[PDB]
Amino acid sequence: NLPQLEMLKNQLDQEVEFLSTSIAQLKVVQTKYVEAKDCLNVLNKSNEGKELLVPLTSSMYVPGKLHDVEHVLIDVGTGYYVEKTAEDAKDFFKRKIDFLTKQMEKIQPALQEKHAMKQAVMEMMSQ
Amino acid sequence: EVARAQAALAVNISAARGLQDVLRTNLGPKGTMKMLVSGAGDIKLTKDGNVLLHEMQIQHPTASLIAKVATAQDDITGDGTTSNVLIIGELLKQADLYISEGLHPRIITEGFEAAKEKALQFLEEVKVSREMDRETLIDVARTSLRTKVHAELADVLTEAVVDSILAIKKQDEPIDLFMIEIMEMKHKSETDTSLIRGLVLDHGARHPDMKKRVEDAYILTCNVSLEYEKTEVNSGFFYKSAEEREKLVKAERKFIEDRVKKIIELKRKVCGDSDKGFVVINQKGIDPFSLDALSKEGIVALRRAKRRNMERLTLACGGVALNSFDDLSPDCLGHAGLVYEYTLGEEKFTFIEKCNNPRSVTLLIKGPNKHTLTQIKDAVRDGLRAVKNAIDDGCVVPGAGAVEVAMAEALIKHKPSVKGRAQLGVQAFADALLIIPKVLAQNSGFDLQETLVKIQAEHSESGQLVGVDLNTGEPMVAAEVGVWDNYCVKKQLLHSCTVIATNILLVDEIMRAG
Amino acid sequence: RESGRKVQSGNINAAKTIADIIRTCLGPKSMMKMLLDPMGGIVMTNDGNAILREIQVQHPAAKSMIEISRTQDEEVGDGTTSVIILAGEMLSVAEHFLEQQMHPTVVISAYRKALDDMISTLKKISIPVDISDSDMMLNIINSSITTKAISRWSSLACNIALDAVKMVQFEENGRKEIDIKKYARVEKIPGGIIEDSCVLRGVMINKDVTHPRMRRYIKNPRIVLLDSSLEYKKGESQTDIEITREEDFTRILQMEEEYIQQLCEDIIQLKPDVVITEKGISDLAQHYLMRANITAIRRVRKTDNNRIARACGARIVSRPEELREDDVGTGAGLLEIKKIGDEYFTFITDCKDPKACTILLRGASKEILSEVERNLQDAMQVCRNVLLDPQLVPGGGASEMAVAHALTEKSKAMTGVEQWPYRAVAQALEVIPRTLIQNCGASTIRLLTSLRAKHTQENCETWGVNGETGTLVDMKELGIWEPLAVKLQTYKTAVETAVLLLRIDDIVS
Repeated sequence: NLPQLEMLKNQLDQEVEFLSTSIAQLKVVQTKYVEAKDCLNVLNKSNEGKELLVPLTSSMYVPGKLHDVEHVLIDVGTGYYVEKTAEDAKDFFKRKIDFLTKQMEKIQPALQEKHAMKQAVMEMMSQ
Repeated sequence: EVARAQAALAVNISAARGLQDVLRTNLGPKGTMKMLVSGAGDIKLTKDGNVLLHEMQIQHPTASLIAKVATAQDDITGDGTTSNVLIIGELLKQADLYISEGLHPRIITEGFEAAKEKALQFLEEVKVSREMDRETLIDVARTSLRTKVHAELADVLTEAVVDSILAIKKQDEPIDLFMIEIMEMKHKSETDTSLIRGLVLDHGARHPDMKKRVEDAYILTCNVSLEYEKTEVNSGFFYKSAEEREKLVKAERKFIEDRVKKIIELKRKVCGDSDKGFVVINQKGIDPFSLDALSKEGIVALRRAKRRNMERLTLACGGVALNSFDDLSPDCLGHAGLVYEYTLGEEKFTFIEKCNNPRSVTLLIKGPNKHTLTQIKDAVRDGLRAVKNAIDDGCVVPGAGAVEVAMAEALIKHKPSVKGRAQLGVQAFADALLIIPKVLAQNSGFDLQETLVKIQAEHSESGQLVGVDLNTGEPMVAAEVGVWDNYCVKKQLLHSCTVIATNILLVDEIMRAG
Repeated sequence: RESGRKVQSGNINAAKTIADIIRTCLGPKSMMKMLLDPMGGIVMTNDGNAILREIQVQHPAAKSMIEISRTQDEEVGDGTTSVIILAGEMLSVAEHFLEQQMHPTVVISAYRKALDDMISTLKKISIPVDISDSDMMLNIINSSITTKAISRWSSLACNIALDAVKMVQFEENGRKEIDIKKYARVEKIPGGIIEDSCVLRGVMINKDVTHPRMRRYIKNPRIVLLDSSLEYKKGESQTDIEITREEDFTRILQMEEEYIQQLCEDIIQLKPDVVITEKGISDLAQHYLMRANITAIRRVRKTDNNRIARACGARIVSRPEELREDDVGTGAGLLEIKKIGDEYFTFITDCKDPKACTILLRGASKEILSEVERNLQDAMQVCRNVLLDPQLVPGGGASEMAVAHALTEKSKAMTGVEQWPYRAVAQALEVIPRTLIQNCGASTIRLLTSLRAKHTQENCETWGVNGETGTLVDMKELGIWEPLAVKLQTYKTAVETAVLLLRIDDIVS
């Protein structure tokens, strides 16, 4: 009796935490596709042959001479890589964002809905 | 299934007699009781015209339809439904006789009305304006109760009747929806009929010996919770919040010992002693330990009251209603010069009595607690409305057919139209009137013919209103006798008799369908 | 699947009993049939339309009789009994004979000439009215109410019928045909009295507008009827994406503001206070108007707005641009939230067109009012029937016995086999007189033959038997009157009605 109303309150607290986390993270994961999208505009711009300083390993950064700006990767499938044109790569970045976008989107409709129902249980709590 | 015109009217008129006839003593002291074990399938006892109708599940439309309009008089008078059915079918008997010989169903229905008037005019003409005294009402009381029960039974009844209405005549209210408070009690005999100018309190307090005789009644009718409740209750109740339950345990008896002190102080404010009686009546449960505190203060603190009783408490005493006893002035609570807390059987039925400015007067009856005990309660209660009409009308005339002939006389003694046409209606109309005394006299005695020629010639010789000895069959001056028709009662059922008898004469088919 | 003569029988057969029992119920003097439900439910009525119902109906032409009955119940509702009498009269007499004389046909035709002779005689037998003199109309309504025997409140409602229905009458095809009823607006009201009611201008808005923020009274603000399309446009002229997020709330709701205003400023261009918003209602629409301090009445019917289209006599406006008084709220006009009883009533009065009132009804309460309204409803329609028809006839057998002579005079002159319908037509007039002779409860054969003579010299112009006076009488002195059409309307129906079932030899499923 008494614990049941105590139970579902902080229960619905965490779904807020979870979804806010998930949209936050699905706000995060989208951001790196345009990163993959934009870094290609730079490499087209300067030229193939510019020094690229890319990370090597932990704290290690490795240099290299830019080549093949038209040859640019889309990571898709389970374990698979499609290098794509300078045009094509920027597209599926945009795509997989938009795949993530409504994925990210409906989270807050799920996010915001879980708090007021905790409140609804918190409302009954102080009741 | 269908029956046309003539065949339609038969089922109508044929259905009346036997139905109608059962009532041939429903009226006056000669009236014979009738028992339903069959109405819902339950053992009962009744005499009234309209009531017996509704009581029995009554399958025939004839039986069905008047009970609707018979509801009107029983609504109005309460009796003469014990009567009206008798003239109605006898009237139905009359009109067919023409159509039997042949005549147009219209003109007979048509010829009832100036008849319905010239006779109603005779009502104006015959109506005996009487100045109502308790005695006049006593014999008004017994004429309706004779219709109901023994004149013997009418006796102990008559007292409370004319006495209850006696304090409402003070109120100058011509009708009684108060002083209609009635009580029934555990007894071997329904004989006991008791009169409390105040009320009677069904519920006893769970604590006896609080103030068992409350002399001065200071009544706060209280919805109050002096049982909030004593233990864990949260809003007053259990719930799913421990957090709230954890806070809500203590203030309970605090809110209660509040209302305890709110009565404690009140009592000693109302009283300062246990000498002057005192009363608290909760609409809900009370803590007995509250009571225990209070029962020892000189209060009778009462609980789980019925909101209805609260009113007559709030009113007949001039009582009052609060959610917090606080303190109130001693006089701030309504009063009954005595309260008598009374156990017959195992339950104390507290008489808050001579409730100050009673608008309500309580009529106790002690009885075997059977439909016997019912057959008494209904009996007085329509007489109440009957005698209430004598408050209404200053004109009360005697019953026992003293009216009928003299009324049936004129319109017959002369064609009121001097039309055969109307007299067709009228002779049909004005005839049915005689059914009541002529059967009652013969119900009790000799053939109608004698008393008829008696009562007629008598009225013809007298003009004094002479009426049957309802257990003999001989006419007696019915005014002096006391069998008495409110000019309310008789006039209405007159109308009631005819107003239905027309369009039902006018049913020239009935199809079973819908 | 049903056939010919048996149909023709079942025609005469059913239509006989169809035409019948309610004639006992006919007349101010009447005989109410009882109706029993198979459960035992009992009914007492003079109403055939009611009587048509509880009775178990099988014969599909009886259903078709219920049709022209309901069809007439749509038209008047009175005489639906009386219309099916004569078709029952018609179908009974000529049909079997003249079909055993082999034809619906000559029967079909001659009712064309049954019709016109009376139609002629109608204009002869009915006399014009003053719709100008409502008292000249009132006696009719005084007459209209009392066959079902309701007077008490109607005696006033009689007048109140006259008043509005002449005003609720404004209608023109250019031949100026006035059916207009929906203009007349009625009000259920608690309190007052049946003897206190009125007709208030425009169309009073009672039913679904109690709305307390209409303000209360509009002195001369306009009322605004919106076939706009006031719905906020989330974009410039359009509705942008929804609001799932903070960014859609700021930009979109802002552009939602403009379209409301720019139309509500077009609404302001006609300067209202009250705007009853029907199409394009928006939670921002009233709020803007409520921010405009323009009471915007929403959650409302366009039926109200059609009542309001007849309350200001206006139309409703789809135009977003440049909203006008003559567009909506035609005329100066009023709007007032009135409490009759305590019920809030919008009264939009002063239609731009005159003949503007709508019936306020007060009883001592809704019910005893409904007593007025129901009977006023009959009272008010007889008006627009007298307003329909400014001729009216001495009734009863006068109405009945008149044409048969000319009809027989025709049959005698026409001397065809069409004469036989005009014979079959002749006395069918006299059945309600038989009912009238029922109504008085007298000897019909006499009163017929007696009234037959009353048309031999008097020509029964005003002379029927009136069962309620009981006697062969002038119906003008006696004052039995109905606007001519109603007579014909009852008369026109049965002809076609009979002629209808006169066509059927075949029921088929």
